[PDB]
Formats: sequence, structure tokens, C-alpha cells
Amino acid sequence: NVWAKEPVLVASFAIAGLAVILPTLSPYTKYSLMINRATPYNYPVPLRDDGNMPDVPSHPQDPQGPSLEWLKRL
Amino acid sequence: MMTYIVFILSIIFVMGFVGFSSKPSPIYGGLGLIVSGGVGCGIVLNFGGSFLGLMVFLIYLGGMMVVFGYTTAMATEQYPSNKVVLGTFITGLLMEFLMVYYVLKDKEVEIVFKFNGMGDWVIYDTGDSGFFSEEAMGIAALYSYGTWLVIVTGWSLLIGVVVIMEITRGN
Amino acid sequence: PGIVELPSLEDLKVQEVKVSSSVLKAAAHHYGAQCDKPNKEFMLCRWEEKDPRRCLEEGKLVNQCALEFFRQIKRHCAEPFTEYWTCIDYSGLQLFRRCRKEQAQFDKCVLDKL
Amino acid sequence: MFMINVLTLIIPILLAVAFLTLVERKVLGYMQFRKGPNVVGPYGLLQPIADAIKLFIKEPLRPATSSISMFILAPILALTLALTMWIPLPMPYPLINMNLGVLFMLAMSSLAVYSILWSGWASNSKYALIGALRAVAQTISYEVTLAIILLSVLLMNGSFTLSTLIITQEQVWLIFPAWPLAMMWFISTLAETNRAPFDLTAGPFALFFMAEYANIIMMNIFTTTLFLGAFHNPYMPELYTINFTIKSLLLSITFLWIRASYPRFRYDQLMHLLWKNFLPLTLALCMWHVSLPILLSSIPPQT
Amino acid sequence: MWFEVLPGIAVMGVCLFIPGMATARIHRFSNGGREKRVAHYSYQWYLMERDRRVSGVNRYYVSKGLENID
Amino acid sequence: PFFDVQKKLGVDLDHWMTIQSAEQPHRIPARCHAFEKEWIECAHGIGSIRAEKECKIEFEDFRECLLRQKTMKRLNAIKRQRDKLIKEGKYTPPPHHSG
Amino acid sequence: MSLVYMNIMMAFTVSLTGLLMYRSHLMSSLLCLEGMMLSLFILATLMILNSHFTLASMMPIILLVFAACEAALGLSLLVMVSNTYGTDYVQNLNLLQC
Amino acid sequence: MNLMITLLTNFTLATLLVTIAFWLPQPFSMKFFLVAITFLLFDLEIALLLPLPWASQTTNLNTMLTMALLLIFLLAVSLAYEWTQKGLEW
Amino acid sequence: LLQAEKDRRVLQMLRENLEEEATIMKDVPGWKVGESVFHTTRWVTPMMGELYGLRTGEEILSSTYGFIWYT
Amino acid sequence: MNPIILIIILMTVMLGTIIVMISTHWLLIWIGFEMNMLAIIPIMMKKHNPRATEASTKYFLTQSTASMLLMMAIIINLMFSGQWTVMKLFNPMASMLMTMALAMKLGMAPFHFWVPEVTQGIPLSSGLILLTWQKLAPMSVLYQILPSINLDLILTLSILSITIGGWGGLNQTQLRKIMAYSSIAHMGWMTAVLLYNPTMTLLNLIIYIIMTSTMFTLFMANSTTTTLSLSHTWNKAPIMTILVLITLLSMGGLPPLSGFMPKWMIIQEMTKNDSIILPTLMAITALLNLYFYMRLTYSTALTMFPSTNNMKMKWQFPTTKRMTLLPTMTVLSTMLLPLTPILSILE
Repeated sequence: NVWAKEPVLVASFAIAGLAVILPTLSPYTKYSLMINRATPYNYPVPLRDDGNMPDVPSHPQDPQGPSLEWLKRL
Repeated sequence: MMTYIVFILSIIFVMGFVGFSSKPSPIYGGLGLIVSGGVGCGIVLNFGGSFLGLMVFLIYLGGMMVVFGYTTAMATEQYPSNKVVLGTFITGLLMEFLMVYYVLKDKEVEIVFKFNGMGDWVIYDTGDSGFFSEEAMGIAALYSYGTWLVIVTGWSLLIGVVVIMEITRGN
Repeated sequence: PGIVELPSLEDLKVQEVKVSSSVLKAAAHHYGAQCDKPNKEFMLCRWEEKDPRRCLEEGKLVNQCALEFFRQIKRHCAEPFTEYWTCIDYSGLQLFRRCRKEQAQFDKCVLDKL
Repeated sequence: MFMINVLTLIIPILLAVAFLTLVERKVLGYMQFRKGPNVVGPYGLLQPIADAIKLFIKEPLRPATSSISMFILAPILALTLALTMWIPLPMPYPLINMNLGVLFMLAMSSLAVYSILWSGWASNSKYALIGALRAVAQTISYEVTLAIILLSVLLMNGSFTLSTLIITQEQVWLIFPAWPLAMMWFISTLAETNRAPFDLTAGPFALFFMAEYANIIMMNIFTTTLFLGAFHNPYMPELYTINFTIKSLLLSITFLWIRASYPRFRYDQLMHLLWKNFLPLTLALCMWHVSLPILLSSIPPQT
Repeated sequence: MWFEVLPGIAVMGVCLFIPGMATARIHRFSNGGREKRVAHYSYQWYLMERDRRVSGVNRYYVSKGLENID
Repeated sequence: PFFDVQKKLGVDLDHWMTIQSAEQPHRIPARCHAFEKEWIECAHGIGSIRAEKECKIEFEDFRECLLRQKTMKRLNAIKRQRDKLIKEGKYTPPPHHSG
Repeated sequence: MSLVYMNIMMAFTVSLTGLLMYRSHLMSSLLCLEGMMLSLFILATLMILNSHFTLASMMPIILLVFAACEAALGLSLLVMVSNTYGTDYVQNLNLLQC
Repeated sequence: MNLMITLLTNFTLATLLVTIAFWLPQPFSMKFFLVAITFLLFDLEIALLLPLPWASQTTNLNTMLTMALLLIFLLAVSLAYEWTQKGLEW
Repeated sequence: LLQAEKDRRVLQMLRENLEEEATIMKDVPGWKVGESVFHTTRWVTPMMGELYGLRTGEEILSSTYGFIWYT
Repeated sequence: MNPIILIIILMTVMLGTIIVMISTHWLLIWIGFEMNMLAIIPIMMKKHNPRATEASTKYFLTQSTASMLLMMAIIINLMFSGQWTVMKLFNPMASMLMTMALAMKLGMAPFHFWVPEVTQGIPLSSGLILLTWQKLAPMSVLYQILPSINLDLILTLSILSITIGGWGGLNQTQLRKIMAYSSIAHMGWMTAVLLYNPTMTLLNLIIYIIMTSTMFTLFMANSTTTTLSLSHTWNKAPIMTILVLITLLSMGGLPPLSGFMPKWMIIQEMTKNDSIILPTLMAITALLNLYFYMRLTYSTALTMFPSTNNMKMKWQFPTTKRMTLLPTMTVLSTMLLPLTPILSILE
């Protein structure tokens, strides 16, 4: 109906509507936020030892803290 | 090719501002403002200097004096030096060299300030690990935290569009 | 107002680890793994008390840990570490994906012998 | 060694432009049924050398201008832009590694708009002013669109550094994640260099001509760099230099070949065309290239 | 045919070949077989400055490999 | 009239732009961070007149942090006295790498 | 004190006097207003670069874009003045007298 | 000042070219003005838009997506407004 | 490691500069010898005219403005 | 003009003034003043005469150099103790430039030359909205930035504003120039008490905005630009005459009438400070700025000028002009004498 008169307008509105709506439905924006968060620009500053913390491991080989393992599995 | 090069570019900057504050023909004024903006770009790139002077170079020296010369072309003609313009240029150069001499061979010349007279390598960082050329991530933060600011900025520019078409005979 | 209290040159003379910087980058991961354990004490000293001229003794201690680490990596395997850092060296800014197979060779060396 | 680099970059541009004149005349000649220039020497190379030196010999029309210093000041600006504007474009290792160079590209194109305006003012009477004013308008009509498309095509690349571009175009060419954006970009490069199908209908015509054809070679070099390029092996970069020069040659031939066979546009048709056809579509491609990398979970590793 | 436009194309391509080969040759020649180090960020600049300081010759490309551990 | 819609609706639309020592995007400090923290905590809940005439010590300390006025004055006096005694010619100086 | 600030403020005051006194055309006056604009741009930008005041670096680009659209409104008014007269002179405005 | 050295060499060699090229041989329309301020205001909004690829790396992405789409959508509103109100026609 | 090297280097420049001050200004009246201008006795980072001052050209031009117009 | 476009531009004027009010950042104050300018320019040139063209040109140049001098003062404020807080300043020079920029922006006797010229060649709706909002918006800023001002600035500007807004007005017979001179005099009154107790200044702002709304509403009810037209509107309607009487004398400020309360309370909290010769000089000039009101009254309602016919014709047709809100603002503008303790409604 309008596809014959101004076709570049209709194509622009279609791709604009998907560029607005399409970021809602996603299994990937959570991955976007995780990858964008997990990049250390600054130095990871240590902390004073004992406020009686049964967490936060001392050797960086110890997997007690939250590591990243979804990276190497894409 | 020496240490006081930001100072020298500041002096050529004041030279340009005097050179079109002498009120020439407006195409000579636009030429002088392009020269002044180029050396101001040189100054701000010499203070390091990543993005902002290359940003003003597109806007004023990329899309504002173009429109000024465009409007000088369409509106005025200036169809064919004078003692007034040349006298103001000589008095401006006199003020320039007077301030430069009385600062360089002294401590300070003050309007109301305390200007320590030496080269401006001071002050600067002591070679710290900046790693992102601070202004870059600064203006990168203009979108995350800048909620209200870009909203009122875009709304002001949209209203500027409707203002220009109405004044230039809306619709 | 008041005078500054700056320390002496005889305390401010420790031999640096005068390696170049590209090899220092090329050996950085195992420098952070085995050593750099007592320098988080140094860095916590620095961030709590923001006074260099107060936490410099731990600077001496990280200097000697780095020097001992470089002694240990020099006298044992690898000599292919030399080929590895000159492989990572001249490739502009250092991407680790530039020289990967000799990184694997040096890793197999240090894994097997040490 | 630095001024030696300067001489090896800015001396061969004159040879490049004059041999581009013979290349485009021979290409138009074989698009037609023409040979020539081939009578003057072997295949016509000293014939562009000869007409360049003739036009330097041939006596100028005496001015008959106004503001002789401004008549000096415009073509010197055009040719010094054409000289200064091959610096960060990487033939394999570029002249100055910059944090940002593509905004510098667009700003120098805006300075070329200034030079066209100043030549049109300082040239002659009213009709030359009106024609050059419309030419400045149809040159300034596209630094919206080309800069917008540049922003969209390197939003997939994070940084302005252009060496991250020459890295991250290794797997597939960037012509494939944006073909219509690149095609509209190439139309805007025809608009920046101002050839047919974009109309035109004085002195020095040699320097005007020089600035235009160096602008053409510059925009096609930046076309080849911006969109494609094969793998760069260090300690043998002559491979990348050869492949770069070959694809820039092919795209320059295609550029002149698109000039060769189409009529010029009506001026109001040109403005109507640009605004009401390219500009909503460039915005739509911008917003879709904004919304895509948050959906592919791949923002570029902006160092 | 187009067999004779290819001399003009070849000569103009050689005139486009010289700045790439010359630039890469001078970059590999100005640091003794090394590459000219880039510095976009101040971290790499401080690393390059301590690199040119430790080598003793006040030129960064030499870079004092492993012969001064102890 | 300075209204308080800013505090009543609660959304801090502007308080991040306002001072230094806010949440920078990469957590880097300014040049005079600690001086600002001490001056702001000195003049926080104070009636802006005895805040003017009691925190003046740290205020002038912060001003000469931010501009480094007397510090450059002392450095210029050092270089002028160095210049007049090198014009005198006593002890051609080994402050430049030498002894 | 960073002595460059003295000459930049002096150049500001020179641009301000050039904005105020003008005899022939309004275009040169608006252009010196643009120069005064650029002066404030440059001074604030040099300060924000020197002090490492890194978060609120919105100022140079936002002052730029806003006072540029101010100049756009000024160009529209000057085109209207040149429309309603033969020229755009400072004179021929002797209607609407105080 | 090394790119200033390149700038000086380009400018001086170009002046050598010009001086050898010279000393060896010896009303208006309203519709022009709409395009000027149209370019000016849209180029200012481009000046707003162009630091977007600096900004993609942050931990608050939803607001940046929303306001970036708001800025381009406003630019589209301005273009469609002058399109519907016969702004650039002949 | 770089932080420790930088700390030792800047304390070295501070000790050198204060010894050179205490030699060179022994004739002017007044002049307390090494008092920091600030009131609060805290370690402050100096203004890069106290680290790289009185060096005459080479190291200061490669230090403050070296990276700014290096490439 | 389109009504959608006009309602949107009114919304932008509202938005700019609220951004001037609420924002603790200096940049947003400057943006609010600028957006106020950019929106208020097409409120003028609502017609297409060159009168509005020259008026908006003069207004734009003075308005723009005021905005840029304000930005100069703010960048000097950050040259000194550097933060974007609306507070006490840190410079007599920056405060000096800021008060001069807000005096250019506001309307004040060394910088008042644009006001009668810009009000001569504009429609009355545009004049009403520019007077109300452009005398409203900088007063919030001055109310904020009071504690760091040299009083010589404000007081010389105030005294000179009251005496020049008085001495202009005796010779001008245009209604708009009379209202503009009255505006300069009342802004001098509202500037004078700023460093003493600004509750008086904002209450006087409320009163003067109500008075200006009543005045330009009573001149919207009949397309009149000269006093001869006011005599013809005496002939065609009698209630307009007695309202011109009461409202013009309320501009005059007599004690049974509501315009005396802003003068009297100012003299109260001005003379609890021990300056006395300055109150009596200001109030003698308040006696001075009443004569042009009085001859305006004598033209309209208390003498009877000869009238042209076709008012014979006009008597058939009703007074079918719409009034925005006339009677509420009228009796609020005149009968607000015995509500003296509504001073405390403000702070």
C-alpha cells in the first residue's frame, strides 16, 4: 500500500523499529554486562586480613572467590 | 623549537585576536579567526591534548566559519588600508609587546592576579599510569551518567531547528 | 611552615632489576604467580599509608623477590626464554597472540623442569 | 630519517597525480573506442609530464581579481591539505601512529570546503560566486552523511586508532557486516571528490586539479583501508603493500568507471536525493549498529 | 586493447608502491631491525621511558637483555 | 528561589557533575583529592560564616594545591638567585647529571 | 599560575572590546562574539586538562555546541535584517528611537 | 612538533610550487540559507553523537542504549519535521 | 615493581634537589631551607618543576612534553 | 504561527526557567538562560514588520553578551576554588563580572538602553512574557549568590536604576515605553534590598508580576498604543477607566492600595539597618515615578477627551475580547493592603 510510494522510508522505519524493540528479547545482554564488567582497568586493591572473614581467598590460585569460567567456553 | 612553545603559541593566539579585533572586512575577520582557532588547537593539543582541540577543529574550523563565509557571500558584498583599522592593530600589538616585555624581564604584571613569570611546563603529572588519556573516558562518561544533560541539550537543538524555520518563514 | 623529613641516599640505594621492559612484560604472568605474594603487603602498605618514604622497606623486599625470581629463571630452563622475549619484542605493541607457540614452548619447559 | 620519510611520502604524489591523469584518460579512452595518448612517446607518460610543464610555461591571465593575497591564499591551502593528508593512513606502518585520525580526515575535508569557498569569492564577479556557492553547498551537504557513516562503520571497531581497524579486519572484510552503509559511504566519497555524476557546471588550474586528484587518491586509499585489507605479517610487509596498492588501484579504476557512464544530476535533485533518501537511512543504520553489539555480546575491545 | 593501458597502471602503481616499502624499510632500519614502538597511552610511555633509561646508551631499541640480572 | 525538587523527587540528576571526588568512571583521583575531602568535611554542617573564618587554613592550603602559587614563586626565586650567582660565576653547576 | 592564562584573558578582553566597538557591519561583531566564545572554550579546556578534573569534562564540547546554535540564531537574525533592507549596516536602524 | 615539522615541509614545498608557478612565467536567495543552518544544527548533533564509540565500555549499558536511541530519534524527529513542513523543497 | 622504582627515583630527585638548594641559597637572607609551602604535614606529589627542574632542556623536554608530541 | 509550535515554545520557556531555578550546577544555569533566549526570540517577530526584526536583533546582542559574560565569570570562579556549586564565590572580580552580566541580563540603568527600544516594536503578549520571565529568572540566581557581593555594585546599580527609570518616562507617550521605564524602576527597587533581606525582593517580584499581568491584560482588552486610544476606550467602556485608575495608582504605590506594601516593607527592613538617607532618597524617587502614571490617569478617566465617531458604530458590537485572567489578578493587585502578615508565606 505504501511500499510503492516511499520505499526507503518504510525500510528505515522497519529497521528502526527492530533496532528499538530487538534489544529487549535477548539471551545475550546479560553476557554483555558480565563481559563489560569483568575487565579490570584499575588495580585490584587488597584488604586488611581479619575482620573474621571466612571468604575472599588469599592465594589467587584458590577458587574460593568468584572466578570466570564462562569466558573460555565462549 | 624550545621550551616556551605554549607561550609562543599563546602570543600568536593574541596576535590573531588583535588582527581581527581591528574590525576588517568580515572575510579577513573569518581568516583571522581560523588562524586563531588553529593555534588555539595547537595550544590545547600541547597540553595533552587527545580529543578536545581536534573536536573544536571540526566544529568552528570545520562548520562554523564555513557558514560565516557562506553568509558573508550571500548577504554582504564589501565592494571596493584605513587609518582606524591599522591604528587599532598597531595599538593592540603595542599592548601585546608591552605586556610580554614587562612580564619577561620581571616577576609579574597584574590586572588583579599573581602571574608567576616563567614557562608553563609546570604543572603536569609525574608520568603516572593514566592508560586512557583521561579526557577520552571523561567524555565517554557523558552517556552513562549524563541523563538530564543530553536530554535538555537535544531538546534545545530540536527547538533551535523549529526556531530557525519559523524565523526563516515557517512553514 | 614546617620542614620536610626526607630520608638519606644511603638508604635510597638498592640495585634495580635492570632488565629491559619487553622481557619484563614477557615474563609477567609467572612473576605474578610464584613471586608477588609478599608485595600485596607492600601495596596494602601504600594504599593504607599514602607515604612513599614510609613503606620503602617492602619496596626493597619486592626488589629482592624480583631479582631472586630472575636469578631462578636465568640459571635454569629456559634458554628458549631468550628466543621467546626476542620473539615478542620487535612486533610493535605486544600482542600475546603474536608469539604464542614459543610461549607454549617456554611454558612446557617451566612446567616439566620446575 | 624523519624528513627522509617526509620526502618519500610527499614527493611521489605529483608522479601519482600526473600518472593518474594518464590512467584516467586511457581508461576513458578504452571505455570509448579510443587509443591515445600513445603517439607521444611510449604509451604516453612524458605526455602528462609535457602538458604539466606546458601549463606551468603557459602565461597566466593578468588579474582582474580582487584581494590578490587571498587569491594566493586559497590554492596554497588546498594543496597543503592534499600534502598533509596522507599521514595516519597505514601503508603497513603509518607515518604518525595517532590516538585518533578519522575525525582529523573529516575536519581536513571541511578545510577543503573552505578552500573552494575562498577561491570562489576571490575569483571573479557575481555569477562565479553563485556557482561556487552552490558547489560549496553540495560539498558541505555530505560531511553530515560521510562522518555519520564513518561513525557507524567503526562503532564495530571501538577505537579511532586505525591500527585496531587494520587488525580487526583480518577475518572477514568489513564490507560484509555493512554493505549498504559502505555503498552510501562510497557515494558520499564521490560527493566529497566532486566528479560526475555530481556537477560543476580562475587559476591556478594546475593546483586546483592537483588538490582534486590527490583528494581522489586519498579517499580511495582510505576506502581500501577502512573496509578491507588482507593479513599483515611483520618482517615481510611488502606483501601487504602490494595487496593494498592493488585493491586501491582497482577501486580507483572502478571510481573513474562509475564517472564514465552517467549524466550529471540536477542540483535540486541532488539535494532532494541526499536528504530525503540517504539521511533517514544513515540514521537507521547508525541505530541498528548501536543496538547490534549489545545483542551479539560483543562490544569491541576498546584499548 | 587493454594490454597497453597496463603499462600506465603498472607505472602509477609503482609510484604508489614506493612510500609503503620505503616507510617500512626506514622503520625497520631506524631501530636496528626492530619496529618503531607505539605509545598511545601513558603506561606504554613510562614503560618505554624506563626502557630507554636502563639500557645506558639512551636509545630504547638496544634493551639490555638478561645480562644484568645479578 | 533555590527550590528543592532535586531533593524531594530524590533522583540526583546533577550532583555527580558538581564537585571533584565523585564517582569517576574509571576510579582515578583528581589533583587535590585529600585537600577537598578535608575542606568539605571541615565546612560540611557549618553556618557558612564561621566556616569562612575557621576552615581558612585548609582553604588556603587547598587554593595553593589547586594553583600552586607560592610554590612557583619559590621556584622562580630559586632560579633567579641561581641566575645571579651563575652570572657571578661561582660553582658552574653540577645539578645537570654531573659532579 | 600558568602564565599562559594571562595572555588568554588579555585576548578575551580584546575580543570583548572588539564585540563592543564596531562601525560598519554586524557580521564582524558576531564573528568577534564567536572569537570570545572560542576564548572561553580554550581557557576552560586548558584548566580541565591541567587539573585532571576528569569526570565533568562535558564543559568544552557542550559550551561549544550551545554557543554555536546561539551563533546560528544570530545568523538567522542577520539574514532577516539583510532581507528587510538593502544592506546589513550598523546604520539604517534609525527607526525605533529611544 | 614532529607533525609540525611535516606541516612545515608540506607548506614550504607548496609555497615553492606556487612561487614557481607564478614568478617563472612572468542578489541572493532565502533557500541557500536554510541549507546552511540545517547543516549547522545537524552537524552540532553529530558533534553530540560522535563520542559514542568511546562510551561502549561501561557497567551501565541500558541507560546508554536508551539515551543514544533518544538522541538519534530526536535527530530523526527534527529531520521529519522539516520534511513534513516543506522545509527543503523547490 | 614500577611503583617501587618510581618511589625510589622521586625520593632521589627530592634529596638531590634539597641538597642543591641548601648549597646554592646559603647567601640570601630569610629562606628557610626545605619547608614545604603547605600547612598540613602530608606527603604531596610535587609539581614536576621540583622533580625535573634546573635540568636545562633535554630531560625536561623529553619528560613533560615528550609523550605529548611523541607520535 | 501554529498553536502546537507556540505551546511547545511556551513549554521550553517554562523548562528553561525551571532549570535556572533548580540546578546546582553553573553550566545548567547558563544553559537555562540560553534556552530562555532561543525560545523567547520567536515569541518576538510574531508579526513580520522590521520593528520586531530590529527589536529582536538588539535584544539578541545584549542578551548574548550577557550570557557570555556570565560564562566568563563562572570560568573565573573555576580558575579559583574549583567546583560547580551554587554558593559563595571566591573572587571579587568574578562576582563583579557576574553581577554585571546579570544586570545586563536583567535590565539595569548602565545596561537598560535595550529595554524601551525592544518594547516599542513588539506585540503585547511578547512584551508581557518577556518582562515577566526575564525579570523572574535572574532573581533566583541573585537570591542564590548574594553572600559574596560587594555592595557598591548592587547599590549603585539600584540607585541609578530607580532614578533613570524615573527620569525616563516624563517625555515618552508610548504605553510600552512607560511600562518599560516602570520596569527599570521596580527592578532597581528589587535589586536594592538584595543584601539585606531577600524575602522582600521575592515578595516584590510576586507583586510586580501581578501588576504587569494586570497592566498588559488591560491593554490586551483593547488594541491601544497611545493615550488617545485610551480616551476612545474611555468612551466605549466605563469599567476599564476605573480599573486603569486603580491599577495605575497601585503602580504608583499609595498606602490604601496594594502597591504601597512592597515599598513600605522594604523601608521597614531597610531602616532596621542604619542607612536612612538612602531610604529617603529612594522614596523621593518613588514620589518621582508617579507623575507619568498620574498624567496617564488624567488622560484616561478623570478628564474627558473629545472622541471620534464610529464608536457610535462600535457600541452595537459587544466587548467580546477574551481575557486571560483579568479580575482575580485585578483585585489581588489592588486590595492586598490588609494582608500585611503574608510576608511569611515566602520563606
